[PDB]
Amino acid sequence: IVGGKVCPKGECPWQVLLLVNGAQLCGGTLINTIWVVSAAHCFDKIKNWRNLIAVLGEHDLSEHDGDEQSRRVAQVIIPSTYVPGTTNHDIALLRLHQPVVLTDHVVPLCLPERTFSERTLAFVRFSLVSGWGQLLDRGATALELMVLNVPRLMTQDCLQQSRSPNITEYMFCAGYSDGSKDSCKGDSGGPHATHYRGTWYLTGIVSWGQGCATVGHFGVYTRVSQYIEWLQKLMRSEPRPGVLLRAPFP
Amino acid sequence: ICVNENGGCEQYCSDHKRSCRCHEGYSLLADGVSCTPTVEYPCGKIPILEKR
Ligand SMILES: COc1cc([C@@H](Nc2ccc(C(=N)N)cc2)C(=O)N[C@H](C(=O)O)c2ccccc2)ccc1OCc1ccccc1
Ligand SMILES: [Ca+2]
Repeated sequence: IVGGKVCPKGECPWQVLLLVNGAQLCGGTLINTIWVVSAAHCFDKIKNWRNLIAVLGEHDLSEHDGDEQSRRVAQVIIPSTYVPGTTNHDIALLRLHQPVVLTDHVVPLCLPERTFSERTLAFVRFSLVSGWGQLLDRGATALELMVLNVPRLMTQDCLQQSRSPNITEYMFCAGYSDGSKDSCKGDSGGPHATHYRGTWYLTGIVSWGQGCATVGHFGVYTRVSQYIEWLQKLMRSEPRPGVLLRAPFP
Repeated sequence: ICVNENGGCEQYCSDHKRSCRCHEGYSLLADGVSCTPTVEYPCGKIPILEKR
């Protein structure tokens, strides 16, 4: 995250850190006690699918304070329409091996109904994006969780206001074209969270961009509203042997 | 009704007449629009801020 601030400990309680062999991979969003939403592209280069870990209640990567809860990722569900090495349909639904325990430091973000998200949440201008990604393009990643308020743009406005991939109906832009504030690659998979009448909801996933905080560009986010039914159906399904599952979309 | 100002609902809205609904872990108040938590850790609320 570029141009943001430290998320005060406990104020981003749905933030997930994904690790592959102990190394930072991506962020994600807790949406109930066993399910995490992330970006499909986080899994493009997975060597061993059995070594994926999700950490909840994380804040400062340099220390253990006892609020952290680690779980193995038992299933990574990716829509049929996602093609590795490309941008469209950039979403993954992760099943944890055991539920996390909700605490002051570990709380799910609400996955909104599609209509509410499209009719109401889509018009809330500012939303929060967060993660332990780069503090500067080509710079070191953050040790403490960072958070950034970014405004959303209608796609035609985003294109008009921008100086490579197509921005599809499965995406939206948010951020600033002046190069001051953005999420970055190390924030991939993390939440874009939208407040409405006292409650916060999942509206986007950190997906892609031309560098980060690049003048003349905005961050691009997966438009979660397109996936609500797909997610809800999968969350009702029985687990299947093997970690990766490709599931039909729609 | 639901497309205009969320049909007045705090959370979810269905056209039928209009019915507001609340996420799991909340219940709808007698005003027919407001949602109140029914559990200790409802989604989308930040406990340390809810405390103050
Ligand atoms: C998914 O997709 C993608 C992604 C990326 C990134 N991310 C991001 C960025 C930015 C941002 C902002 N700015 N906000 C966010 C996020 C990232 O993630 N990166 C990484 C590497 O490189 O390795 C990856 C990729 C892909 C797959 C896997 C992994 C990068 C890139 C891409 O795509 C491609 C392109 C885009 C744009 C321009 C050009 C190209
Ligand atoms: Ca820690």
